[PDB]
Amino acid sequence: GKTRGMGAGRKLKTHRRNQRWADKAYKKSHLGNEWKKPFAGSSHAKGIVLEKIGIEAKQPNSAIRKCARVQLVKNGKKIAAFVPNDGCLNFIEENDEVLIAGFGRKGHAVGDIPGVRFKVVKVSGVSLLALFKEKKEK
Amino acid sequence: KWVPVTKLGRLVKEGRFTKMEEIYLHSLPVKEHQIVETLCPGLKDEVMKITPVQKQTRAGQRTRFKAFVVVGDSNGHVGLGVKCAKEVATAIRGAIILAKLSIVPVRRGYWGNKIGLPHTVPCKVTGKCGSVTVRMVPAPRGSGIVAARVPKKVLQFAGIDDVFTSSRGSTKTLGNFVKATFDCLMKTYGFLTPDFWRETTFTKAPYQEFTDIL
Amino acid sequence: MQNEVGDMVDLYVPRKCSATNRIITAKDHASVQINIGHVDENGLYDGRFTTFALSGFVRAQGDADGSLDRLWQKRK
Amino acid sequence: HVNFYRNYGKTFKKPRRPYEKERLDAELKLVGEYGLRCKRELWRVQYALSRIRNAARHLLTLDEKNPRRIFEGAALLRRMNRYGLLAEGQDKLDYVLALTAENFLARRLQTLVFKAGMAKSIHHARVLIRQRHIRVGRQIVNVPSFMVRVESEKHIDFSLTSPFGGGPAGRVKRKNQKKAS
RNA sequence: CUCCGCCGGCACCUUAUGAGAAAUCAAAGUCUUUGGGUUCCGGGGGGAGUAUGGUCGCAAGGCUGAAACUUAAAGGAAUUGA
RNA sequence: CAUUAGUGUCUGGUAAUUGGAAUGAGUACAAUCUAAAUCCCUUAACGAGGAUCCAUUGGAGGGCAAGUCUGGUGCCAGCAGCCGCGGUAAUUCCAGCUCCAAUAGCGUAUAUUUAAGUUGUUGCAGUUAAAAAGCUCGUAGUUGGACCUUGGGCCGGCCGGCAUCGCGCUCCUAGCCCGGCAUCGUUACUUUGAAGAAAUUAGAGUGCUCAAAGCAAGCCAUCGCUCUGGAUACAUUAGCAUGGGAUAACAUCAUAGGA
Ligand SMILES: [Mg+2]
Ligand SMILES: [Mg+2]
Ligand SMILES: [Mg+2]
Ligand SMILES: [Mg+2]
Ligand SMILES: [Mg+2]
Ligand SMILES: [Mg+2]
Ligand SMILES: [Mg+2]
Ligand SMILES: [Mg+2]
Ligand SMILES: [Mg+2]
Ligand SMILES: [Mg+2]
Ligand SMILES: [Mg+2]
Ligand SMILES: [Mg+2]
Ligand SMILES: [Mg+2]
Ligand SMILES: [Mg+2]
Ligand SMILES: [Mg+2]
Ligand SMILES: [Mg+2]
Ligand SMILES: [Mg+2]
Repeated sequence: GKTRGMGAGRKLKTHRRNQRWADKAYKKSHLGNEWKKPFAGSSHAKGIVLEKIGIEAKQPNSAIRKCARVQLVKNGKKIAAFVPNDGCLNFIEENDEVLIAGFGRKGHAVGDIPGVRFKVVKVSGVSLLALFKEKKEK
Repeated sequence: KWVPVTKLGRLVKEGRFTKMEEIYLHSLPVKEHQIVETLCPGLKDEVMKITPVQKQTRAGQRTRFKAFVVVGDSNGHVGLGVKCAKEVATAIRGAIILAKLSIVPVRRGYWGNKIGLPHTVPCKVTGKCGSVTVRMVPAPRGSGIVAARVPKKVLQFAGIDDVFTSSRGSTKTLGNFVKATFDCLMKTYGFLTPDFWRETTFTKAPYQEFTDIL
Repeated sequence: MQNEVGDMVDLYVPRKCSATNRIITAKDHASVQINIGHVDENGLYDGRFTTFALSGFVRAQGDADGSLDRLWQKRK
Repeated sequence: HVNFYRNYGKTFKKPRRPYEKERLDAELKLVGEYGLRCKRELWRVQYALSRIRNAARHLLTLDEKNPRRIFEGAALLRRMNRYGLLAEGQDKLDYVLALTAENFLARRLQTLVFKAGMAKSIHHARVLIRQRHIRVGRQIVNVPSFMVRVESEKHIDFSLTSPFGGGPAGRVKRKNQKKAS
């Protein structure tokens, strides 16, 4: 059972200190490996498109998910970013600047796309939203 | 019509019972729902959930629908009925009749000051069904009902206005959540408070007052 | 119990078990109420009785018999 | 850089549960009956009410003969009476907790202009107040959420320069006269 | 050897007025009405008792013990069928 | 009337129906603002018929509010936080219409709080769901049985002041021989007080036209000036002082080296 002594404050406080490391969220935020990730603790990052690849969807689905492999400017890492909309892959060209964000779920893959946790949100300084909705052109 | 089959039903048909409190005082089992529908004029019912349950058989899976119906005038009587049937409408009808049969009193109290009409539960009360435990704590007047949709509906039909609720367990199991809330309400009258310390002056039970008629 | 302006706001003050002082709730169907008659003289019965209430707790322990035995031994 | 020291605050808060039918309908009842422009007007009244209720509950928690309870209770009750939010004989500080958002909504200059005549409607009353058309003691107020006090409720009337209680006509009333001539 | 009683053991049988997700349990009871004292230890499934560093051992191995990555369930009890 | 109708009530409305009234967005003489300008507040004259002075962002299977409508496509393209949708009758894609929520704002990414009694002191668990060390000893650590008067009364209207079988005083306070005196065990705990920056927080007052604010202002005959305000509180731990002596620590009358 729990220690209950009046003079037990050290035991309780040190015990909580030790046991908090068993919690995945605490350990994820207090261990430092987020600075080793592609974005290095950033919401967005700019990159240069290296190639367009295209990835299959997992078993219950069947489709080709069209993604662009990007190189991050700040650190030179290489990632794959989904291009969200119908026909927006044709806006992407080779060696153009692109603004990438997370997919949601904070670094964990979304939906049926295997091993992709990044999404393309801007190309050539112009939104994919404005290009898909014809508000602006590049 | 009715043609009741119980002594209580007969006494109610002859009209020698006006409220439900002379049946509550004597802990009598109410077996016919019409006894309620005369003694409680404005009783309101509501379906809270329809749930399909299935049993596996060699031919396939046989489906049945279970209905949860809370009833109550918002002036201190609530009942809860659950009924399983092959068709939603008859499950609902059976749930209404069971909910009326289950009507129980709920005592109301004051948080701090005994001004006006009673608004909260008298004191801290808890209820359990399965893994779900529901706690109800007195609240200051005008503070609303701090509860999830299911216990909020149950408490609204009870006429309680202000209460702080907390819960634990698998509340997503609506069956146990609603029955835990009902069980919490039904035991507001089972706590021994100093205003209940006065010795009881017993009264003749309805089977014994109306002996000559029966 | 009582509103602060004198009024009585509870409805149906419940009975209390005559052995344990527990409340006999509305849905406690194992409780009973006994009326034992008063024998006085010639005839040895008129409509005079003393009443005792026993809740389902006592009746289910079995201690209803002992409790009733001891509660009937009160002299008047 | 002074002027960084000027305070500011939030007046309302969004609902915890976005889409619940019961609250949605209850709120739309008020937004319609009192002619409010959007949910934010209802939510700021709720937020002010919740503030005054937390204050009242705290003072009720203490014990009487506590001079904080005494002083702040007298002040809060005076504030509630000053805006007609509380009937006479109600200075018990438990009747503050019973107070409702409908009571605050009942004191807005829109609702009072409607209730005094002068308006023929609740939306006519709003458009009437936002067009410099109504004064309170001597001043032209064009904020429909003015929250009159009970003392100044008598002196509400039309402006001395609006056509409906004042002087010269408007743009169109003159324009038709000039094209007529 | 028989009968009765009291301490102390290993257990068993019947029962909820109890507890529990239940199976069950007279201790797994005296818990939202939550506080007798104390030690160890858990925090979704994997990766993994793995890598690495330390330490003990002749050795086999023991103790201590991660991360990247991956995944929407894995799992407990009970019910109806097959 | 409610019969059998028919219309008339609060007008609920597709109604680019008809009709004037109202107004500030904009424009601008002027005055005012200001160091000089500017913006605001006043303001002459202009300035509203609904195609315009044209409201958006997200959605419509569930969670979760709102279509078993119509075209396209056919496990493709695509959507989808999660469950899932799409393989020729798509409530989920691409569009139209319609509807829904918030609204001058709304969506998305990341971090963080809540939800989370899923870090648990309050307050979680450990037979079988993750989890009692194979077993015992053992130091620190944590925890620790009962026992030594304020008990029996007076006293004035919760407490003072005494009296029972109250270890003393020279020295400070010292009633008209008289209460209420100080060093010859310490702490934790509790009570009260002092000293604690402002800004922030809470909060009293005050009609910046309301509000977010600010620290002002209000009356005079709104005439040779009157009344002014610019409170109050919280502030864990440590340190200083004050009363209490239940609870619990630590020190300790058997060498009488006692008074
Ligand atoms: Mg977690
Ligand atoms: Mg034995
Ligand atoms: Mg966890
Ligand atoms: Mg784990
Ligand atoms: Mg199994
Ligand atoms: Mg839209
Ligand atoms: Mg869409
Ligand atoms: Mg949805
Ligand atoms: Mg819906
Ligand atoms: Mg999304
Ligand atoms: Mg799935
Ligand atoms: Mg959807
Ligand atoms: Mg669509
Ligand atoms: Mg847990
Ligand atoms: Mg196992
Ligand atoms: Mg296990
Ligand atoms: Mg030790």
